Amino acid sequence: MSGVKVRREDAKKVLELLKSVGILDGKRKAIRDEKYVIFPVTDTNIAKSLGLEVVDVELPMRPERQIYKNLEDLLPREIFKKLGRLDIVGDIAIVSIPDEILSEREVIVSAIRKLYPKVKVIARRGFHSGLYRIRELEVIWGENRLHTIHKENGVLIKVDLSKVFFNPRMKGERYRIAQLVNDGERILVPFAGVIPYPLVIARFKNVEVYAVEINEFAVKLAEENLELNRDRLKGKIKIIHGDVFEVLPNLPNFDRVVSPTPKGVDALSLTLSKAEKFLHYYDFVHESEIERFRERVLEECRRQGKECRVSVRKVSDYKPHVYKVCADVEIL
RNA sequence: GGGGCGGUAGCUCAGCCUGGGAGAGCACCGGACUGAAGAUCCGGGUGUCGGGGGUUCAAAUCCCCCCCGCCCC
Ligand SMILES: CSC[C@H]1O[C@@H](n2cnc3c(N)ncnc32)[C@H](O)[C@@H]1O
Repeated sequence: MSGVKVRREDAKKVLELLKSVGILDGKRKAIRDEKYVIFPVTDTNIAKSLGLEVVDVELPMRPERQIYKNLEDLLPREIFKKLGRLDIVGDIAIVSIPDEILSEREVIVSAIRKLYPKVKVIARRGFHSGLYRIRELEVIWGENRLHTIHKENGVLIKVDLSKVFFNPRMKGERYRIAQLVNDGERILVPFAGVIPYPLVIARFKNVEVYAVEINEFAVKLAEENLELNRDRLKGKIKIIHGDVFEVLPNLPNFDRVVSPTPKGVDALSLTLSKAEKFLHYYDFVHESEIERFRERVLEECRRQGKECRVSVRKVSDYKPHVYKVCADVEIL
């Protein structure tokens, strides 16, 4: 926290060089006079290193909203070490906190609010469980509500995390499959949830896509999503309500199939039966099993009488030594 | 044509009032971690601030023009 001096016709080069040294303090604004210009600096030693005229002076604090605050920066090392990563969905700020941190948590909510001032609700985060794959959350601050529209990849998505499942992080995957699609194709997505996958797909390609859901409330929300992104989508989507295993025999075949399988569930055979060109099957695999997992996929392809090449990518970290992964049936 | 707003990383966005650090979260990539975990830990910015001009020693920030998306005549 300090500073330096420079003639008005020279100030720029001083700024750029002092920025090369990184000594230029940024948490304070700089005073300008017709005579000279005065800049703040972090360490005066390196300032006399370059010999630039350096007078210790009082320069004004920058507005808070202009300073590069950070979650690490805004918290003590202990409470930061305890707290888990921050995930924002609409205006809901979701964060893992242990109890010991929960006692000292008001500092936490202060830090979150500082980092983002539009987050109207803040909730402690638990684990996924149950048929509907919902996540456990008990609000720590704000309006006692867990439903919002959430902008992602040019798409709007309403959610009530209390009654439905959604995870923003796999948007990358949701984008990645989207550009892998081709226009005019026919794709089926079981275990849709709301429609993050076929919405983000429909936005980017002109495609008919059918979705399957048991969670009736997730069907309600998906129905709501269809209007907003119906104005916004090139493609068209059909939402069928029911169990994947009844619907899949009773529905025709599709070019592509994308199965975000619930954990502990096997739908590889059933999905491979309906897909014509490619299938994307998501499962949870331990690192050693990945290759073996590929073998498994291949085995099913042989039973299906389908000659196809398969590859597998590590979609995300599920647990210690365990990743959520995806397989890409490429049928000939 | 007119005006009201928006165009910053891959997504969602701060920053602009009042000129001087390209940032946040997640994404993405590489590494690590044995019981439950749609996690967690370590490292990395991947950028034509829509474009051009003007002003100033200096523009993401102030001015004009052009392009593109929502809303009003
Ligand atoms: C990762 S989200 C998995 C989604 O699939 C839905 N789901 C789980 N099992 C089935 C099933 N048999 N049929 C249709 N949807 C399902 C759940 O409601 C959840 O939202």
